[PDB]
Amino acid sequence: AKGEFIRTKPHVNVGTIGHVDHGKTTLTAALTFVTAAENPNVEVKDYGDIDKAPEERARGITINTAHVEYETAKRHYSHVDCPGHADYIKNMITGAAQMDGAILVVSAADGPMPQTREHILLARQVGVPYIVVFMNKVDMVDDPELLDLVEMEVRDLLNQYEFPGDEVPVIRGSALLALEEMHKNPKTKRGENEWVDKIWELLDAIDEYIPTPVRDVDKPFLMPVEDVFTITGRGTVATGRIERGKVKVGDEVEIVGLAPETRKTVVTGVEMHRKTLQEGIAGDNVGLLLRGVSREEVERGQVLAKPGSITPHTKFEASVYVLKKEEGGRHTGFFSGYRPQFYFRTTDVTGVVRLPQGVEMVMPGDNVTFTVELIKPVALEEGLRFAIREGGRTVGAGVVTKILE
Ligand SMILES: Nc1nc2c(ncn2[C@@H]2O[C@H](COP(=O)(O)OP(=O)(O)NP(=O)(O)O)[C@@H](O)[C@H]2O)c(=O)[nH]1
Ligand SMILES: [Mg+2]
Repeated sequence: AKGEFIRTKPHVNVGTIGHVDHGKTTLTAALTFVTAAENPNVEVKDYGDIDKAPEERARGITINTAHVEYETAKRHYSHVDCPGHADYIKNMITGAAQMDGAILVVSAADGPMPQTREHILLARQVGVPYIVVFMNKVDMVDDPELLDLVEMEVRDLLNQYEFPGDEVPVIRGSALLALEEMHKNPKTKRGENEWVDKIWELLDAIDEYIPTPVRDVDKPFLMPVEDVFTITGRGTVATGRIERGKVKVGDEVEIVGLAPETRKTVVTGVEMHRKTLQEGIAGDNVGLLLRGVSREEVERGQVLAKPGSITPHTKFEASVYVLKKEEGGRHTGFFSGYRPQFYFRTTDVTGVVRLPQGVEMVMPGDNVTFTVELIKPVALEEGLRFAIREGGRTVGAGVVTKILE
């Protein structure tokens, strides 16, 4: 259960990306406190409410994406907070697959590090169109000469990957000190404190720089599944962001990828954050109670679709850019028969690279068209971006060009 969800404002999905320990979770937490001084309808989430898992506590990092909710005077936001650690890139990718825009967090003390670059590249391949930058940990850097160096480094870095690097907002602040003040005074408002106010600059930048997306409520329901868990009284919940269409309680949906046959079943509840909806609309980040299906039967990577709207595919043609050694790519070329991982939206699957009659070997830097045959069926579509990863690095970026099987 919970209270019922009211549609006051337009809804935008944002989230935090950036290298490990630079301050994504501290900012996410500072965002819920800051806005809750202006709106009573924001539940505040503290640092330890976000990295709450026993593993996260054990490693002292974020491992799981967390979703939190805040809103400004202008819109409603779901916010996804991803991991920075390299071990956990596939979690950053499924969290970025749900973003309409990202907040890249870079630490002023350190500047751009290897997962600042990798996160920019992956967020693009997974459909993130806009990026706002939060330069964090400015309380640690007195030399304002450094601040301008990092700011420019980050702009060059974004320009490299086809973002508007020169126009992007770059807000400078300290998330930890804005968070401490909101603790000392929970009602702190705009104007009172310099640090809280840079969190307000960031929120102003989100509101105005990241536009409310054109969503298709008139095309058939497609929802990429991000997570499944069981609510112990209710049943099995598949969570994700609704790419397009609508769900109502009572609708049937097929569970489409990663298995032999698809499955139909009935939607039995829709929830956004704590609250109930009777209907879920393109753009919503929802929980979807599924009837008569255990959490061992729906999984991350499948999509829920209006029945008969989509057919999973196995074999496609693609145009691929293979990263150079200097972007974190692999060092030596690869051959026909190469078996990396492929990432489309929230799904990841093994594929075999099949080079054309007359291409012996692909090298770092090569743009190239090969065929890939995946070891499981997956909802694909032409022009769908994807990423290739193997051995713990991103080795490629590509677009699906023609579905063959
Ligand atoms: N000096 C200082 N420390 C900060 C600031 N913001 C965050 N930190 C500190 O930096 C450490 C990491 O913050 P954290 O939010 O957990 O980083 P992360 O980017 O979320 N983590 P991961 O990549 O594992 O997700 C914490 O000890 C936090 O207190 C800041 O403005 N100044
Ligand atoms: Mg974190």
